[PDB]
Amino acid sequence: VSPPPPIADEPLTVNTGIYLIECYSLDDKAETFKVNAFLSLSWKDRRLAFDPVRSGVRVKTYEPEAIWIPEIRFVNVENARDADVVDISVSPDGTVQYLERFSARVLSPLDFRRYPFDSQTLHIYLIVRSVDTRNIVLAVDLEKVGKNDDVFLTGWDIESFTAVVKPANFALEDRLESKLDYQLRISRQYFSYIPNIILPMLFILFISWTAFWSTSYEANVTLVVSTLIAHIAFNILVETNLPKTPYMTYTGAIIFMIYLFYFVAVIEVTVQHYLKVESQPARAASITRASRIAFPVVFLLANIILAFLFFGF
Amino acid sequence: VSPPPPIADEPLTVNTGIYLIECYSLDDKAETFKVNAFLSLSWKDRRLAFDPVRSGVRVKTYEPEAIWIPEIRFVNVENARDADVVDISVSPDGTVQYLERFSARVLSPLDFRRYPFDSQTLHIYLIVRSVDTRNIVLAVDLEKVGKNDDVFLTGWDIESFTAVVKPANFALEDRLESKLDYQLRISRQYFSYIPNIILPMLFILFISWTAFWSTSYEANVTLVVSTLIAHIAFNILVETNLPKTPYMTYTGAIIFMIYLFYFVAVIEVTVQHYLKVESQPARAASITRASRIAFPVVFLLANIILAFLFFGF
Amino acid sequence: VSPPPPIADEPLTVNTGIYLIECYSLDDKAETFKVNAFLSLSWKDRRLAFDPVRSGVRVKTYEPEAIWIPEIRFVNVENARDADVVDISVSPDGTVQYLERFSARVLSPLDFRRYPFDSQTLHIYLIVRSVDTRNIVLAVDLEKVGKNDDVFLTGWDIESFTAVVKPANFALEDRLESKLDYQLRISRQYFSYIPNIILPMLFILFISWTAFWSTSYEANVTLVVSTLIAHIAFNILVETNLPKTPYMTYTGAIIFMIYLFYFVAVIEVTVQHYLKVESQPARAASITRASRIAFPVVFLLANIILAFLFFGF
Amino acid sequence: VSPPPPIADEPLTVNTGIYLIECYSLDDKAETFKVNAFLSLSWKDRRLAFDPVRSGVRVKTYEPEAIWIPEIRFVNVENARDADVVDISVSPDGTVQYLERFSARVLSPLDFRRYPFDSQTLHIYLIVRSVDTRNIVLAVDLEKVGKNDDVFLTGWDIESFTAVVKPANFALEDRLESKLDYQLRISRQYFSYIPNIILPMLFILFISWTAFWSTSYEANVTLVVSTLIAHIAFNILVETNLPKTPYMTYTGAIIFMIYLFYFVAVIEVTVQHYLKVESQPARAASITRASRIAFPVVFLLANIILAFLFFGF
Amino acid sequence: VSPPPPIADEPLTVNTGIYLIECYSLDDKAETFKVNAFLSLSWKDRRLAFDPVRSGVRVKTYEPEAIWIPEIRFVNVENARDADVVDISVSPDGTVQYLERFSARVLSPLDFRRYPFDSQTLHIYLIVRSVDTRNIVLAVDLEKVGKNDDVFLTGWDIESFTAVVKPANFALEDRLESKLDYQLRISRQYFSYIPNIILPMLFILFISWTAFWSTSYEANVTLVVSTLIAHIAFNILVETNLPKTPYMTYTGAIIFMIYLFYFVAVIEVTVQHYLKVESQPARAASITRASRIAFPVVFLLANIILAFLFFGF
Repeated sequence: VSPPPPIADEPLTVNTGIYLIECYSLDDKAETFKVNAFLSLSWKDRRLAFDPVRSGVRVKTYEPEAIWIPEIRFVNVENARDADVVDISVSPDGTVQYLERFSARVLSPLDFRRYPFDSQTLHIYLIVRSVDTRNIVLAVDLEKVGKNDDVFLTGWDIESFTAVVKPANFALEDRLESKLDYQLRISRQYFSYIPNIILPMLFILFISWTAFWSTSYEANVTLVVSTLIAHIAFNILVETNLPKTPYMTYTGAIIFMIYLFYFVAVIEVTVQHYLKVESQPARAASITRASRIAFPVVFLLANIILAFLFFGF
Repeated sequence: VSPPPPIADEPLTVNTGIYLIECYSLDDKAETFKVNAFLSLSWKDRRLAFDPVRSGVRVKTYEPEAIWIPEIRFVNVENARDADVVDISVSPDGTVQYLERFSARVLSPLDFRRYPFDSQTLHIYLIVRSVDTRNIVLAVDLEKVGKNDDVFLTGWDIESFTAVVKPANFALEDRLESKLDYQLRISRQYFSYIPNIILPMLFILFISWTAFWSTSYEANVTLVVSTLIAHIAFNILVETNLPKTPYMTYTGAIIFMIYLFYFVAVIEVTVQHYLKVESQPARAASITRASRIAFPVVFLLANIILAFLFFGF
Repeated sequence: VSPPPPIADEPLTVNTGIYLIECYSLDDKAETFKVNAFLSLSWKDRRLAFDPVRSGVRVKTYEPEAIWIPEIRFVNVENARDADVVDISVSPDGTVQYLERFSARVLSPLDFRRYPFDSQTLHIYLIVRSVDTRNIVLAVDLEKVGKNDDVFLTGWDIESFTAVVKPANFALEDRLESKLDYQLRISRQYFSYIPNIILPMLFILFISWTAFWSTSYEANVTLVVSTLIAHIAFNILVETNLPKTPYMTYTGAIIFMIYLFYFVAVIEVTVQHYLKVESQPARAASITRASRIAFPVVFLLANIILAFLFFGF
Repeated sequence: VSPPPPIADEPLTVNTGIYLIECYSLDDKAETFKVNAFLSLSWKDRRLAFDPVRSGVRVKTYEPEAIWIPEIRFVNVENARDADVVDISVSPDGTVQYLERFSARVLSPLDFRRYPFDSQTLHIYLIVRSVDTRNIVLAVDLEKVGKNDDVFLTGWDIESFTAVVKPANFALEDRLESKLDYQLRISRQYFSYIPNIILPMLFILFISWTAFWSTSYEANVTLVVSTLIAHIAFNILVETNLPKTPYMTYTGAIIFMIYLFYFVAVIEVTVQHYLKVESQPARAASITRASRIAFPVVFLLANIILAFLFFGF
Repeated sequence: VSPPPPIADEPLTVNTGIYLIECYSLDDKAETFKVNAFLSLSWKDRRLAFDPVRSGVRVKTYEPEAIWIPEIRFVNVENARDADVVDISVSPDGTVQYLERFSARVLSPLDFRRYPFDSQTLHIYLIVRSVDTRNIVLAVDLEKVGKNDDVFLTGWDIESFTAVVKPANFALEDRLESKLDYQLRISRQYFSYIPNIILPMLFILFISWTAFWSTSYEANVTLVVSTLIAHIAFNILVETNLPKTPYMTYTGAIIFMIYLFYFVAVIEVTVQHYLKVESQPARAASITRASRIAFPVVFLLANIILAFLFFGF
């Protein structure tokens, strides 16, 4: 139970990789998801006398966990990973293929700035426990990293898992911490939201806009205010799906725009009624005719501007 | 505590089966349910010297857990199953009937594509721990698999449990993993939903449709918009029972159809009022008479089309 | 730590009883409640040499838990009961009075078919661990079963605890399992629900019924539809108290009846307006006068029929 | 590890007291709160040879937990208290001052019968573990009981903690159980509820009452029914703060009174409209003038009666 | 495992400091947040013979946890901190640099008196375990206290962590307890709340205020009451973001002011209608013209007064 002696006086290259098995239950509210995968490391200790016999009659040698194993810890996870050791084998004067089955509650933030069509990346970092004087450096093994076993999570389509970048950070000016980064690139399927969150609100707004084709003040007032109440009720209904973040959101500005449009519609209706009362029917009709075309065009232009602001640039 | 020597050089056939005892609390939101059942395996080790005495005076021999027992693990469950060993007996040069009482929080997905009348299947897979060189293959024992002990869960009617299929999958190109599949086929009782989720919404829509039999613009506007608000409030009320999935749902399209019908009704009322104002009473009456028959017929045809789309084909 | 030898070759009669101490927190949604009580068994082993000295100078002998104690397990509970041994004493060639203080989360179903005035029964079953060949049969000791220590739970009034029935069931055609049943008969106090769930809804319906004493179509429409919206809002407000079950409920049919009455009222108002427009004032007045008396009488008759259906028969 | 011999043949007086340190998070819904305090017992064993040396050179003697310590258990708490032993010292032929730091989730019921201005008392009972034949009786030590260390909990003002009563109860006719009662007397601060739960509802009711100063039937109907809907919505809004109990509540009857007032207002408006239609303007005006004064006076009288009923008597 | 002998007869100065690493998930409702940081103490024991060899060939000496380590406990946290020892080294006749990686659920109250623009301070206290007679006094080490490693939490901007004050409190008149205070000064970003909680309510109120520019009593009543209902619905919608405290809140008085304004608007509309009915059109017009200017000016003045009350003074 000791690190191999530094005869070469060089850090041991503990190559590692993760083969995803089954991931599910991505909770947006808690920013948590489950991960089940393989952990395959290939740390080599030839000078530790870990059976470097060089005997062909005893190839594929098997050893228990009595020898020291480089401990790997996940910074993201808040609980200890349930480890299940599978294979502990070393070749004659070769490397050790030590595999494990693990499940953990890995933590990762989310970016709800493009909520209907967002493209978050899922992060997993791991660290090594540097003990004694033998430096331990983590490398990337491209052979045993991937997810090609038909894994799926509802609402998303996986596209990449082999980012395998190594952003060696710093902490209290420490010597070295590799902190291998495993990026799980995912995208959201948006077809279930168009007829659920967007179209019902647009229909309510369009129902509101019909007040310009009438001349009854009571009917216009009832239409507009009851439509506003219906919009508030729908916003209450779809509160769970909508995200609540302390920053601006693309889906969080359309609602404010809708409120502004309701206020402007109320002001326009009141102005029309006042002008009609003050005996200016020609001016009232001109204002109504102008508004009929001004409202939807302004709405479309503002939506285009907001899309170009949040997306694109 | 060693696997039996492979004198025959063949994998040991560990026959197994599950006798359901009590299952309850199927939570649709978390896709979890409780299972209490028997686990009866019949693994045979004649060459392991596990009392193959062939003595009639000592039949029905009893042994403790000192001998090795093939460990069986459930991939679905997220926690260790509470095991209660009952019988450990071997016949002279026979097999071992090792029974257990277990309770676990087995996980399984659900398909909310036909929510009022869905027919989900409940999955349970188990795996064996291949140790040393003696291959372990899992088989199906039809004698001790079933649920015929008057087990019930509220809202469902069980119909089948003996699917006992063996879909041997692959993981990292491993040698063999039987992964026996235990399918619990269930169906939902829908009579408690017709007078709770469907009829109250249809009644609200029918109340909305009565606006075509009136000529008061203010009354029509109040009727339609307040009916829309009532529909939104009812949707809020029945949110818990309705499922929220990232895919299309049969019960998730009727609501969108209802919103579309409300929008079309508002447009029709506005058109009628505008035509009446513009001194076209004959055209207004013709439009109203046409709409009176066009609305329910179109609704019925669209419902039939949606039913033929989601169900049937 | 061995069962007493079957010198008489008869099963040992382990008499037992439960003296309730403090029960509280009956959660209807989770169908769970806390129970704190005494467990007093009187299993006798005279031939086990468990101090059958027959010495008057050493009466009321005290022994530790070194001797075997018949393990008692509760099938209902999902967790191990926190056991606190109090007295372990045997009389000379007598029985052992082994008492314990236990608290457990015992599970039991509920019948929400008469929710305002329901009379559920609370079930507790226990089983014995049959070991070796000495058969163990559970009996009922009427001396130490009861709750006469001023125990109360909010909202209910206890009436019986000494049902002490023994419904010996079967499981995989086993030899014997006594499975003593302890029925806790309780009833619900309904005076806090009449002015909270029933009267506010009846008042809303009565407010709706006043539309028949008016001739303004706009006023009638506003009254009826806004009353329907208020009823929906109240149903949302009292959702937590109301039960959600996959079967028919007495309180679950009155709501459907109320929706039907709202729909019929809307139809009647529309018919009256149409007849008045079509120049049939006498027929409109006759219809209104008939409806004024027909509505409450039909409502009362339907309520009586529903009461006779759910209750009584 | 044995109780002191009863040379005097008298029960040992284990004086005890609790010095509150920090209490917080009183959850009304779960009836739970956190308590951190000191536990100082002064049980004396002179005849147990627990260092009764009577040597002045070794005063303030220190001993470890090797000697037996009378176990103290809290019936209210559902979990074991995290104990932190601080001082274990005995004077020469004196007593033992054994102090501890403990934190527990102590349970206690609440009385929501005067919710805005309630004065609940917070209960803590403790019991002793009577072992062997040496009787253990719990007493009260007024020296080390109190809370004078500037402890506060939000929304309440503590007024008393030294009730230190000893209601020795009975359980299965046991010999003796002191069951010391520690009453924490608290009161609620009500100034944050007057402008949050009471005044907004009174304002809504007053808005409703303005219908008597108008003659438009449609306006009166809209006013009253929309005000009722607003009241229901506010009740939904303040549901969390309001308590839900299976008994009558002072704040639970004002709401029913408000519903009754809404119903009576609707009836009065309908009666006025019917009388005006039936050509009785003088009677309609007289009824309106009478109601204008009858409504607020009756409301005030009923509120006074309800206050005198729930409070006072 | 003994404290160093007090040869100097002076308390040992155990200097300590916390270097923040990663803090996140500040839950306002539960007043909890996660903290991951370094714990670096520099307690010195030269007279304890903890390798005071004064040998230059063995500088940077390494020792295991066999020697006693001063236990540090956090009063705020409700759970034991997960400790990970990193470095245990002593210089020849020097001090011990004992570092640890810890994560804990530290508790701290919040002041929701300026909720949109609040400036809470986050508190962390630690205590030492005084054992034997060697007094232990906690000091502050400014070298290893800070957060300069690019740590961020959503919605807040950290500004200070090195308060490192030492408010030595008292408990039962104890000798000494340093109770070092670590203040984490944070501020809230308010730009995400202006277009989400404030502007939508101001727009609703402004929509309400348009009733003064009309003469239709029915239209005015519908406008005002439906606007009030919409305001209640919005308050329900934004309930989660708003804080619920038993004391007055800046955001908790604006709502009451809005309710008062709605009530006054209803009263004004009723007064105008009554005066118009009683044939006083000049007085009605004068009242309307006065109110048009009186309402917004009074609202602005009251808002300024409330701001000067809660903020500033």
